[PDB]
Amino acid sequence: MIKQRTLKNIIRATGVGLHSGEKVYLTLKPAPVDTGIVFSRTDLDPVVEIPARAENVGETTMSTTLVKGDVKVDTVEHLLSAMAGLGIDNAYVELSASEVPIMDGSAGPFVFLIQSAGLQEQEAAKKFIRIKREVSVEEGDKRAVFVPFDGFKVSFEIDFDHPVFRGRTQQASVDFSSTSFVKEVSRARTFGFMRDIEYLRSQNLALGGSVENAIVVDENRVLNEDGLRYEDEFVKHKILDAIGDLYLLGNSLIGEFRGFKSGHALNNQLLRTLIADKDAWEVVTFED
Ligand SMILES: N[C@H](CC(=O)O)C(=O)Nc1cccc(OC(F)(F)F)c1
Ligand SMILES: [Zn+2]
Repeated sequence: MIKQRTLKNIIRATGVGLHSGEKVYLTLKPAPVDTGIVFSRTDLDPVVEIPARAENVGETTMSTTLVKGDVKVDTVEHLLSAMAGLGIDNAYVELSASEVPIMDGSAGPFVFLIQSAGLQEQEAAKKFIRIKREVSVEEGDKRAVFVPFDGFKVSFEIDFDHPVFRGRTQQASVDFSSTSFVKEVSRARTFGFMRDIEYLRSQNLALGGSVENAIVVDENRVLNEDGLRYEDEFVKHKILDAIGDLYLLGNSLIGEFRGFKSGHALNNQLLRTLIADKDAWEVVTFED
């Protein structure tokens, strides 16, 4: 049988909060079969646990935030995406503050950490969620769809009205049977804009954003293009966010995702919509 995975080892990393702008302490730990990815706030007494589930998703304004009463964790999408990309079913994620360290603003640091800690196979079948029929959500001009597909494919399109895109719709599509998540999706950074950042810093927000975690754009052009790692990088980060959002299902996905100018709100809306639709999906394990 294809088996569940966790971490061979504990691993500790340090970085800065995307809004606080100050050091935050992160530990990845092995976890038992059928745990899922569980976040815990070790800076509080008692320690508070937030399972990474569709139901526990909060505000979704700029990042995917999980919530439990007054306890929250901001910016979970990049690390969940790394978890989803390397097939990590079970892990504990300890945090000394309210957010995941931003690191370089992509999944690459998390992918690296998970790999260094080692992948540990567990004596239980990997549970996959197969899309049986089409599910879609819409909010104005924004749309997100699930489609039956035998494999894992993700597509994203966005007409972003900024000169750096030369009037062109931005589109990217990744079938993960024939393309590598780590090599071609995991290192993607988003586009920061001096107008958005300029305001946010001056409104006491995103004190962590810089050229270290985003591609800074000035309402005309990318400011130093030395930052780029990919062609069509901005849609690719949309694909990266989408895989982190989709993993709040708690299981790997057999099927197809299509994003039309979507993000955190609509991705979670699509997830809750699918879960509600019992004839839309099923759970399956495989032989190897
Ligand atoms: N997942 C979101 C992307 C989204 O919701 O489109 C994201 O990565 N945001 C993000 C990442 C790094 C820095 C940042 O602040 C900045 F503003 F300073 F750049 C924002
Ligand atoms: Zn992101």
